[PDB]
Amino acid sequence: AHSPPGHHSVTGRPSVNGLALAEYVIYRGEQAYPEYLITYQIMRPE
Amino acid sequence: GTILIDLSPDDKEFQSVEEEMQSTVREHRDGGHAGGIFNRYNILKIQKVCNKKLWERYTHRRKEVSEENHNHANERMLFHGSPFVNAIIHKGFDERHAYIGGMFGAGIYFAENSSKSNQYVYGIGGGTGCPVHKDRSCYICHRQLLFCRVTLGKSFLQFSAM
Ligand SMILES: C[C@@H]1CN(c2cc(F)c3c(c2)N(C)C(=O)C32CCN(c3nc4c(c(=O)[nH]3)CCCN4C)CC2)C[C@H](C)O1
Ligand SMILES: [Zn+2]
Repeated sequence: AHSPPGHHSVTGRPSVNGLALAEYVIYRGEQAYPEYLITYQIMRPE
Repeated sequence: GTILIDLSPDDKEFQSVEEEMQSTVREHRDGGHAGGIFNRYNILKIQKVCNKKLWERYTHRRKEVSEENHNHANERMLFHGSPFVNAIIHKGFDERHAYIGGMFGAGIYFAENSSKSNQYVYGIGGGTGCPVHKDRSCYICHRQLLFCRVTLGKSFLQFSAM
């Protein structure tokens, strides 16, 4: 798809969950660089 | 032409990236269905992704965007989880493989919450969980996220009921 006319990305901002941070959408692969590769496990809550 | 450079946990750059991972975990309204139940990660490895051609491709576009947006690339560092992380690091992002069913249009999605991106490491909605145990909340299997430099430029503000 294409970005909104005159825009380079979309900011998706939660308006219900106040603790949820934003999500972002770009429409050209050239606008992101995969800078860090993070290997991890989720941890079981104590 | 991608090279992965292991960062030492003693290195401030490792500790900085870990802190971004850990500090942006949140609770998810699916109760952990997609990404599992956790408050924190065990970070096993952080590698810098080095690829000259992909970097030049990014900085070239960053410059175009900057010039179209009062000299402001609006560059962020954002998470991205995907089953295709190994392809992304070698081939770069590719909008011909956008997320067709995303809430905000068919594009490439990134998150400020590391735990939101974690919901996609095993597939959409966690898919069927880790390949070995079929457990979306697997505490055993290793996961991988990307922490990406993302040019937003002029960003269309879409408010969502999430
Ligand atoms: C032919 C198909 C391919 N298929 C599949 C699976 C899949 F998991 C994806 C794709 C494809 N494609 C194109 C993708 O883009 C994603 C990966 C990343 N992804 C994402 N979405 C995020 C955030 C984030 O970090 N990563 C955070 C912000 C919020 N958000 C929505 C979206 C889903 C597997 C299936 C069995 O066969
Ligand atoms: Zn597993």
